[PDB]
Amino acid sequence: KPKVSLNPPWNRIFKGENVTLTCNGNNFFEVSSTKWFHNGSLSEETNSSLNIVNAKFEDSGEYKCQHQQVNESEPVYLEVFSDWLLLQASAEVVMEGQPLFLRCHGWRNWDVYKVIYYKDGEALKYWYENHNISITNATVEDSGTYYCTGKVWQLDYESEPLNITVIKAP
Amino acid sequence: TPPTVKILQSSCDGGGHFPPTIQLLCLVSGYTPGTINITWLEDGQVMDVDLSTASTTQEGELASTQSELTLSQKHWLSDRTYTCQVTYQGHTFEDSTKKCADSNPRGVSAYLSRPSPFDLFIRKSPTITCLVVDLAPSKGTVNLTWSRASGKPVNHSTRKEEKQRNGTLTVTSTLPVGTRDWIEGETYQCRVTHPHLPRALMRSTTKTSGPRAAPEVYAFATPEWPGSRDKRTLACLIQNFMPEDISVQWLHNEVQLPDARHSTTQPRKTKGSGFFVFSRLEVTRAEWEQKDEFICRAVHEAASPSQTVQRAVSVN
Amino acid sequence: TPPTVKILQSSCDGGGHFPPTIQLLCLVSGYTPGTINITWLEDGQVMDVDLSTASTTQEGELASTQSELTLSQKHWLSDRTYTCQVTYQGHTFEDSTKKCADSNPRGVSAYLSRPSPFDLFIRKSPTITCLVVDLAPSKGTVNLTWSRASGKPVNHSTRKEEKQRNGTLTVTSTLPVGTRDWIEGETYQCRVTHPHLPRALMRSTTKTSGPRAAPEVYAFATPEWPGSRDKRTLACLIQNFMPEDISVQWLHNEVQLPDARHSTTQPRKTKGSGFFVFSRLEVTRAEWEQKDEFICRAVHEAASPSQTVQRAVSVN
Ligand SMILES: *[C@@H]1O[C@H](CO)[C@@H](O[C@@H]2O[C@H](CO)[C@@H](O[C@@H]3O[C@H](CO)[C@@H](O[C@@H]4O[C@H](CO)[C@@H](O)[C@H](O)[C@H]4NC(C)=O)[C@H](O)[C@@H]3O)[C@H](O)[C@H]2NC(C)=O)[C@H](O)[C@H]1NC(C)=O
Ligand SMILES: *[C@@H]1O[C@H](CO)[C@@H](O[C@@H]2O[C@H](CO)[C@@H](O[C@@H]3O[C@H](CO)[C@@H](O)[C@H](O)[C@@H]3O)[C@H](O)[C@H]2NC(C)=O)[C@H](O)[C@H]1NC(C)=O
Ligand SMILES: *[C@@H]1O[C@H](CO)[C@@H](O[C@@H]2O[C@H](CO)[C@@H](O[C@@H]3O[C@H](CO)[C@@H](O)[C@H](O)[C@@H]3O)[C@H](O)[C@H]2NC(C)=O)[C@H](O)[C@H]1NC(C)=O
Ligand SMILES: *[C@@H]1O[C@H](CO)[C@@H](O[C@@H]2O[C@H](CO)[C@@H](O)[C@H](O)[C@H]2NC(C)=O)[C@H](O)[C@H]1NC(C)=O
Ligand SMILES: *[C@@H]1O[C@H](CO)[C@@H](O)[C@H](O)[C@H]1NC(C)=O
Ligand SMILES: *[C@@H]1O[C@H](CO)[C@@H](O)[C@H](O)[C@H]1NC(C)=O
Ligand SMILES: *[C@@H]1O[C@H](CO)[C@@H](O)[C@H](O)[C@H]1NC(C)=O
Ligand SMILES: *[C@@H]1O[C@H](CO)[C@@H](O)[C@H](O)[C@H]1NC(C)=O
Ligand SMILES: *[C@@H]1O[C@H](CO)[C@@H](O)[C@H](O)[C@H]1NC(C)=O
Repeated sequence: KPKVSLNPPWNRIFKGENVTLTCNGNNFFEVSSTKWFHNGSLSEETNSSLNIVNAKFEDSGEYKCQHQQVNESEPVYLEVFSDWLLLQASAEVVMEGQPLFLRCHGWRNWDVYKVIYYKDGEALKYWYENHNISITNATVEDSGTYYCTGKVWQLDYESEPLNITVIKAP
Repeated sequence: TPPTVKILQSSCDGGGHFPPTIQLLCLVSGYTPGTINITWLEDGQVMDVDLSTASTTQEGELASTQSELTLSQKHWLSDRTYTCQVTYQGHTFEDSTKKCADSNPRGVSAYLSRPSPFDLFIRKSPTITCLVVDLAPSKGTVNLTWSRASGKPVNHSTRKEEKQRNGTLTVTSTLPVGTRDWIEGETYQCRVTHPHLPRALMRSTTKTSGPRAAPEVYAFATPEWPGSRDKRTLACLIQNFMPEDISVQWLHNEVQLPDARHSTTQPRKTKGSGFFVFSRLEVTRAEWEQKDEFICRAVHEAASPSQTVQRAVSVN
Repeated sequence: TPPTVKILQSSCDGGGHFPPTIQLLCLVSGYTPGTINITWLEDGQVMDVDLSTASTTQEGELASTQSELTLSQKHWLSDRTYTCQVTYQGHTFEDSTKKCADSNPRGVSAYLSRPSPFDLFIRKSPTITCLVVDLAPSKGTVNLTWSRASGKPVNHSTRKEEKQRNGTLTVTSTLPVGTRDWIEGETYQCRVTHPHLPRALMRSTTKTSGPRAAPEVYAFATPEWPGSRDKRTLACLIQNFMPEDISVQWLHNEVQLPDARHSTTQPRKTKGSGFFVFSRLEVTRAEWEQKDEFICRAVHEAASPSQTVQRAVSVN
């Protein structure tokens, strides 16, 4: 089956950011022989790399790619936001041992100070600058409603909450 | 020739710190010689301190002098703006200073004001102010849209922009408000949108809901002080009222006094009751020599039946 | 006589953004007139740019002169220590300034409170407080120390390291200051150093300079309100005192009332000379009958000679 990989791997972007979805596959032969299923309709992009330059609100939704007679890929959920702070993650569903990532992205990559990551109402971590948290191994207790609060231009704000679930991989 | 006005700061200890006594030295030079009044400002407030106004030194056909302000570390590190203003020949030249960060604006803020009860009930033309502060001058000039909660149209709102002393802009939008529409409970909304921003600033105002209590007014005079004897300070306690929207006036000879005379504080929550405000006015000897009563008047929504309760006092 | 030398820098406005030509003026005054060698040092290294414009000015038996260094904009943020080196009679004197480091290094803010007139004039056990709160929790401890201006030894402080709900760290240090030394104006300094703080935090407090003025306490009761049997509140206007530091208490039958009973407003500046405080206390019916000379006391540093001004409140 084909798979969709994002560059950058954040499935939540801003209104006006850039992300390229790549239809990564095995024994793909010619790269210009695939089609891009949007939410519902067909996109007209080619070369197995659909870029969303200056992304609007309508670019969010279901994304999948199809290569010849094998069916479409498992659809990734893009969600274009527009806020002062956005909590970006590598994946909402993360297996055991998979590397979990969280980043408190400011609006139009503004520098954010005093960023506090909260996991279900308690302070997971705090730093004076904009910082990521990169969990090398993921645990089932390392899940919940993650959200970050920071300071953009010396004013306190609040990111949209993110439901991250880590499940037991067989 | 117009004067040239600069400000020199104090030392900075060499290593990394601020000295505990910070000297702000306003140099004025290259003016036509005469009388110059130095006024020092702290965010638009004139203070009365022992500023060291040096003598005027004449250099050729020009002249120069200086003034000095002293500060502690706390007031300088409180991130305030201090302005040396020369009141020379009926003209004002301004130069300001401030503790300077590297690059960090304070970010656009929006504040919505409920109408004063004096505007609501006495003048019967209430207005609502959306104040946009800490606006950088990097274009924008924020779009200011007015609406209600029920979608009804609003009156035409006037707008103004003032270039403040501390580098920023302050954009005021004043909207006249229907009185019957306001007292019935219509929620007004001010939307401040900037192009270089995410989701815009929405501010919502309404008539404050809850229990209502009539404001209890008491007024007191001064029982004399040794020395002084030329001025008296009257107080007015208005207490036990809900909600907190109260206008305090200080009438005399059935004539409204200017608001610069009184010093009415903000409402604060009492112990198991409503709010209290305190008013203080200074009369000269020429005002209470006519024996007429200084009448402290509270305008409030629950001050039945005239939306006004007043207490008149005079000095002895 | 040794010369008294000071160093001034050009103030930064528009607030935030530095001026392009930062000028340093090292004013040397109060010396016996003669020959003085003036040079400038960049961490002990001599440049090629200086101004030798300012001549001597013989004010009586002493004299005064200065020198100006003009800089480019980017040289000031290079964090290079500058020193105006003055040689006179074979003697070497130096003052240094660099770019003023931030009051909050990378976000870590420290507030050093001054002792109130309470604990300064009643129990004579005043506690200065260094509250530094923005710190991230790490394995390294918060190296907090205390100093004075005259180098006298300080007492043992109490540290209160605690992690807050929002992941920050609260460091509170309370030190018992000497009353006599605080009346001297001995500048107490709190110095905070952390493993992940690039430069030291220095906060300094002194006895508040300026004029001195005794408080002018007046304390009134209120007329009896219809429908009110238990409230019977009392007001106290305390006015015209220098400086802002004042503590207000209430005394029932020579016993101090709790501070939660009275609502003391902040000292706001009056028009004429000083500040006014509007403390209000409500008394229930049982102690309304047991009135026994209600007292509004306002302890203040300039209330000569008893450092305390109190009046009497009577219902009748
Ligand atoms: C495939 O499905 C996806 C969803 O599964 C479709 O995406 C949807 O597209 C519409 C049209 O762009 C979006 O409508 C916007 O709705 C948001 C509210 O959700 C509005 O933004 C809001 O703006 C205010 C302004 O002050 C701001 O305060 C809010 O914070 C902001 N909302 C957010 C969440 O930040 C905006 O004005 C539009 O009305 C849908 O939201 C969007 N769905 C999702 C889940 O995002 C997609 O269109 C569809 N594919 C096709 C081809 O139709
Ligand atoms: C630069 O200077 C301007 C004024 O010269 C500052 O604007 C002031 O901002 C404060 C809040 O930051 C405003 O206070 C607010 O007042 C409303 C009622 O008007 C009240 O409801 C709020 O709770 C708050 O107290 C203040 O009104 C405003 N002044 C003016 C004249 O508009 C600005 O903050 C300064 N910026 C910096 C970085 O110093
Ligand atoms: C995380 O939460 C804590 C609450 O415990 C915040 O600490 C509080 O910070 C404010 C200022 O940011 C302090 O207010 C200060 O009080 C002193 C008292 O004299 C006053 O002089 C200052 O002008 C200022 O108003 C407050 O005291 C402090 N709370 C405690 C308990 O120490 C902290 O700021 C929060 N951090 C973030 C990043 O949100
Ligand atoms: C948070 O993670 C992002 C993405 O992993 C980091 O952004 C990358 O930073 C490296 C090094 O500076 C660059 O080479 C990449 O081009 C960046 N990628 C993107 C998409 O921006 C970011 O630096 C991390 N932040 C922190 C504080 O570690
Ligand atoms: C997205 O790519 C375009 C194309 O170069 C660029 O102009 C734009 O600035 C990019 N936007 C972001 C947010 O990187
Ligand atoms: C998708 O491909 C699988 C091959 O594993 C096939 O079994 C399935 O029927 C396909 N789904 C379709 C054709 O809808
Ligand atoms: C989780 O830890 C194991 C340790 O053996 C490591 O091999 C694995 O790569 C880690 N998972 C990551 C980095 O996603
Ligand atoms: C996260 O999951 C919980 C569990 O039902 C749900 O109540 C909550 O609304 C979810 N939050 C988001 C942001 O999806
Ligand atoms: C840390 O505190 C100790 C205790 O007095 C002191 O001797 C030492 O110099 C301090 N170190 C730093 C780097 O502040």
